[PDB]
Amino acid sequence: VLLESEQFLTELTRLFQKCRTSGSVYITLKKYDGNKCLLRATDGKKKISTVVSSKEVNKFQMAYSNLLRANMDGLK
Amino acid sequence: RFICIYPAYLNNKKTIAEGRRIPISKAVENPTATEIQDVCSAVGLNVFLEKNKMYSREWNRDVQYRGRVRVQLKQEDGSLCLVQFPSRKSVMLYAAEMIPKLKTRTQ
Amino acid sequence: QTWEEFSRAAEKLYLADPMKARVVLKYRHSDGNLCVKVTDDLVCLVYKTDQAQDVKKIEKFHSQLMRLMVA
Amino acid sequence: LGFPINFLTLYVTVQHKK
Amino acid sequence: MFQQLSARLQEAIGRLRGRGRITEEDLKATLREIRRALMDADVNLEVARDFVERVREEALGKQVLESLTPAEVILATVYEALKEALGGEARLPVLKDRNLWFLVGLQGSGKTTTAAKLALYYKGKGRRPLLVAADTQRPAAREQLRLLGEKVGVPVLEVMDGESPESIRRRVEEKARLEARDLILVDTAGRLQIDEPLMGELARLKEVLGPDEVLLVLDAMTGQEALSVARAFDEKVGVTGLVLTKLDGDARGGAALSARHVTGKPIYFAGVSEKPEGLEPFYPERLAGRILGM
Amino acid sequence: QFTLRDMYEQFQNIMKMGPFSQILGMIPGFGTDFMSKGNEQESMARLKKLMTIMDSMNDQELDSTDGAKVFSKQPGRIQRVARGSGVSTRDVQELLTQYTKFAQMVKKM
RNA sequence: AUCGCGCCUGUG
RNA sequence: CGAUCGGGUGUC
RNA sequence: AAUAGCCACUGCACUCCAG
RNA sequence: GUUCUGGGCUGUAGUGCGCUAUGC
RNA sequence: CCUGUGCAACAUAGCGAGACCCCGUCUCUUU
RNA sequence: AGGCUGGAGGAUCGCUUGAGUCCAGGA
RNA sequence: GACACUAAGUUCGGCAUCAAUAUGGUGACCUCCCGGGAGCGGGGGACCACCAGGUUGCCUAAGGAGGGGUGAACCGGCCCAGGUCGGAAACGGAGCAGGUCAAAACUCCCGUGCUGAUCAGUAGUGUC
RNA sequence: GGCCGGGCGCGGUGGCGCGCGCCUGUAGUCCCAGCUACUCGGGAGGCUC
Repeated sequence: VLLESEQFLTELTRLFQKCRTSGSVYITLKKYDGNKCLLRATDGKKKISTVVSSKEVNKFQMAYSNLLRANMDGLK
Repeated sequence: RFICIYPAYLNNKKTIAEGRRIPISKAVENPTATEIQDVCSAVGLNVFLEKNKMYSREWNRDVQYRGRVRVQLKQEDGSLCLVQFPSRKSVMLYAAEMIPKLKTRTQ
Repeated sequence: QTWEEFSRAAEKLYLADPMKARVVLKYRHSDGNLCVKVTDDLVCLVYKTDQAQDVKKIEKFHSQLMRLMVA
Repeated sequence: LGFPINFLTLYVTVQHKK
Repeated sequence: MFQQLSARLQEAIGRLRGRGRITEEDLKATLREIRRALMDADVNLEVARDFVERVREEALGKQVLESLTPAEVILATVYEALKEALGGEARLPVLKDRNLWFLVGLQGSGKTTTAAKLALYYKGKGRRPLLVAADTQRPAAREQLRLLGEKVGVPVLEVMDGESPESIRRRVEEKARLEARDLILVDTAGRLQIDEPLMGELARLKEVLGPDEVLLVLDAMTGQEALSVARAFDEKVGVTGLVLTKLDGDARGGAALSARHVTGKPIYFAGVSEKPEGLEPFYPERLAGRILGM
Repeated sequence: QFTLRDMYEQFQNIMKMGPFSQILGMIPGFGTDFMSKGNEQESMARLKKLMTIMDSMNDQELDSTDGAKVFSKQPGRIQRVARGSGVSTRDVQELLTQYTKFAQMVKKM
């Protein structure tokens, strides 16, 4: 599934929340064309992706960065 | 002129220097001037007792130890009173022999 | 070192051909461990961590790689 | 002093006959 | 010694003991007896009166009338009076380094005899006496002392006929020096009666010789006369002491008991025999008690 | 403490002042008839005889605190003293008794 | 006792 | 178990 | 036949490394 | 089961006339 | 010095043959 | 739908990164 | 040079030191006489102890007849005041105290014989 | 008419669809429980001959 800038972030937050007890949360980044990058997230059951362009990278990265840092507090 | 007879003369308990005049063998225990006179007067000898005189060599002063006896040998003319008594020695000896016979001693 | 070196190699692949390589990032909360990987299906360069102090740099290396893809 | 001393001296001489 | 007065003063006193308590009247009778005995013993009437009066007062003072035995009180009082009368405390010439004494008195006094007695007495006391026959007129007098000294073993220096006092002094001083004499006895001329010329010569001698003592020898059997002479000798020559001789023949004792008051001179010695040893110091206490049998 | 030598010495002083004797009779306070008669010559001859007896004694006996005691324990000594002084045994015991009475009163003095 | 006491020598 | 051994000095 | 230095070989203690 | 070879003065002993020098 | 059997509860490394799959080109008219 | 080329999103087989892992044995 | 052995030196200690003789003494004791009125005067024998200086035994490893002391209440000897005894006396005797000592006894210090220890380290000899 | 993911292990059912865990892709998947002897359930999108 391909979502819009926002949507993707909320679905993503869930993936972490729907895996806090078990399972792995994947995310792959990639340069995309056929300027933009392809962003994908999967918990193994549900898939989600979005397309980030230079026009929104600052605004998106602001929230995306907080999201990754907050949801990933569980290591040593 | 009578002669002198001190008991020391007849004392067998006295040495020579102490006044003994006769051999110890004939001397006597402790002759008393009295006894001396008593035996001399009883032989026919003229004699008198000088009760208080004391012999110069007699340190003691008691009685049994003092007195003197005087006997007449010769007579004013010269004859001896008793032929058997020439010398003094004669009397001393005669006395030394007769005293140990006096009843008062044989007692 | 390991991380500082690692990033170099990765940013080497991204530049060599920024159209054939990609970058995976596997977060396994339970077992508790993070894992970054940049491959070109002909060069598996991967980095795993469990310590907490390592999230920040891993996330930044991610945010950056994205910026070179959108620049 | 003169009494006893002299009287004892006196009493002694008389009593001792020699 | 004074048996006469003794036996006399005895009946008087012994006449009170067995009585038991006595009256003043009986005391006066006794005192009269006592007073008569003294007079009869040739005691100076004055001395005799004083004696009994003294005994009276002393007796009363001793509470005689109030005594179960007065005879004894009267004895003690009478003994005290006799003792005092005789001179009291015994005295004797005080000897110094060297002594020079004069012997004076009339003839037949016992003077010369006493002279040898003194030399002999002090010879036995550790002295070295020198006798000197001071009669410058009679050789027979010096001869009597020459013999005596020869008898007591005491040297004798006889003055010459009419020798001067200075000559006698020189001679006597030299002899004493050469013979070591410490006691020098000077027997002066003895005469029957006081001879004024002699007294003059004795005064001069006394001046030239300077005697330490001047003993006057008085014959006790001469009674009170010996006291009138003692005064004469004291006034004409000067007396320092007395010597009562012939006391053994003295049955009364008047002179002895009167010398104190009459002459005022002390009796140093008493003559008790004609022998050179017949001398002894005068003992008032002795005679007092002797006279009473004390 | 009155020894026998002490008694000996007192006897010497008493004999010495005997002559002297004239002056003593010339001093009051001695009552009536002081020294009359006449037993002063015989009395002194007595002291002299006692002195001759003590002349036969020795230093131990003379300086002993109790000279009478020294003769009670050794009666042989009494015999010697008597021999030397020409006196009898009784005479020495008499002197000893007199010394005893003399010493008693001296401490009572 | 270094009781073969110690030291030096020479055998180019 | 290192050669010769002799010589000189200090000569106990 | 004196002293010092050089090294090489063998044995012992008996060592370490390599083949 | 006491020493296959090489190197390391670690120490000691033996052998090599072995060579050089002896306060120029 | 020689020999020896294994290389986890991915956690060789490289090369070759090439076990979903993904991109590009050509054909769907050819005796 | 077919054919060809490339890859590299958990390797089946074979070979070897200047003798990989020095654990065991050669008394 | 360092040690040994003999001779030997210093010092403080220890143990031990005859016998029998002549002559002369002193003392004690005994025994005979003469004289005498006593105290005694006179004369002859015997024994014992001690002393002075003198021998020798055939004596011990040494052993000299050395020099003091004390002498005792008495109990060694002398001289013995006093007193005592004999004596008319002259005197004489016994004799304490006191003094004293060739000659009772007892004791030291000498010397002389062995002998521990000490100190010296010389004299010689010997060894290594 | 073909395709819209692949791999290993465990589980489920006679079997299919299917459930859980881990691994790993593309420009390119969602929904539902069903099928009833069956190598065979149903609906909606997109791509391509």
